[PDB]
Amino acid sequence: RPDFCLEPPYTGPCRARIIRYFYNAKAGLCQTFVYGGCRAKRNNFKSAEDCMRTCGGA
Amino acid sequence: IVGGYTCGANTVPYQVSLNSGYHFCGGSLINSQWVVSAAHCYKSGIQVRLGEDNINVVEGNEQFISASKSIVHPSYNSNTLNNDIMLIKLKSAASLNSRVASISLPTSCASAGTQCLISGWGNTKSSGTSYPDVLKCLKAPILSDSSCKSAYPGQITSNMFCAGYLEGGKDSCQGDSGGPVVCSGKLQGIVSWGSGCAQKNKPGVYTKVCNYVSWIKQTIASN
Ligand SMILES: [Ca+2]
Repeated sequence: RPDFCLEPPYTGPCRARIIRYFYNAKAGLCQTFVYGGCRAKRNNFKSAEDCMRTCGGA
Repeated sequence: IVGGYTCGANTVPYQVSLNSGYHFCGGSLINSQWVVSAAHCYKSGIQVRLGEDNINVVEGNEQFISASKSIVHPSYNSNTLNNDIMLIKLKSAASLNSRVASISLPTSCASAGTQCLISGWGNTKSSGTSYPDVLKCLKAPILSDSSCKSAYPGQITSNMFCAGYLEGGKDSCQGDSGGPVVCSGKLQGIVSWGSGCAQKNKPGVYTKVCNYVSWIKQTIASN
């Protein structure tokens, strides 16, 4: 539902390569993206099920 | 002239892959049961992979050993990225040979100008995406603190160093974190962070390993 849920996926500065989830509102579903390890924003979920539950339908 | 090059198989024998289903970071073997990596690489459910080249095929030189413990530095700061260091204990000791070897801890810090080797299976495009199969290397000089702190004003601590080329084009990137910066045989840095990758005026930022040598030696000794 929310408004962080519309914000684009933030990799940030750290050089990890960690696959996370974000709410893609242009697709209408939760997608994967490369999270660099630090300073995550809120549209950053550790599973699709969480993502769908917080953001799903935004 | 492209920054990284294909190191060669098992030519960087102390490189590890940290895996949790896929390769998420690097790390350095500092003795047969310990790995040093980046605190921001801390996950549950790591398997460390040793003796890799191609992380996607089983070339025969591998030892895949799960970790029993992961110790993040007591003062790691998630925001400021300060003290971005973690130690990882293997379930069981690695069998150490020619393709699988450890890297000595510094006995002093490297000066600006010192040329180092940065290895890792991170993204090989500055802008773009391409994750290699085999290990890539990069030789990149240590940067002066003064220049480092001009590149990232108000953000560099005593525990950090910049390395690379103000020109950009040659850097380390996403996938690279935790992996070594070896200088003159000794382990000096840990791949940590940056603004993008391989940008002009934005060198990579590394954990200054020679700051922690005491902490590591001891922490190893009593765990
Ligand atoms: Ca392999």
